[PDB]
Amino acid sequence: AQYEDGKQYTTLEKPVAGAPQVLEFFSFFCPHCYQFEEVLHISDNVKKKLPEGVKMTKYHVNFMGGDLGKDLTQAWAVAMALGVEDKVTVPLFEGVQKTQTIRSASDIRDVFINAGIKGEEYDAAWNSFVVKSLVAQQEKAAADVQLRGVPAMFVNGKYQLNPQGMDTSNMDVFVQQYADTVKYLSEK
Repeated sequence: AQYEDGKQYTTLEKPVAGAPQVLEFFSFFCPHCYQFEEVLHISDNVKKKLPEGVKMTKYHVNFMGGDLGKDLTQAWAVAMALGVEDKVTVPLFEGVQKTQTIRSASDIRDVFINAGIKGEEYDAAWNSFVVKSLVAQQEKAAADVQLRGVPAMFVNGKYQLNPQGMDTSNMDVFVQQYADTVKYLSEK
């Protein structure tokens, strides 16, 4: 068959009830995540082929970069609470992986200041209980699927994308197959 369990996707033996419909995990320390977002633009091309009625969720993970890793997961919660994901994602990736100017929670904050978010607003978000629960959501979701690596994408708590089983000669063609797989899986 064209789409096969064990080749373009794997089925979770231990399904997760009530999961987001499309769920993406990444880390700003994650080199392949840097590719997915900055070069391949995976999240975007997936969104563009998702049907009627399907929202996309993206969460940060703790298990890379130690202390900064956790800080970055709290910062991503802030980004989610303020709705500024599209404004900080690129400078956060580049500050961590390209220029290496992000070395502390303070440097993370700087990226949000430069992106135009008020410090007063960032600090209140950072310290608020709504962010803490948003931090907890991110962790619970990663835990539910026993997540040990990123990037990763899950569809309806059922299926995990398996990009290893896709041609990578042309980037554009990998991206669309990936996107097409997500759409297929979604219509399942």
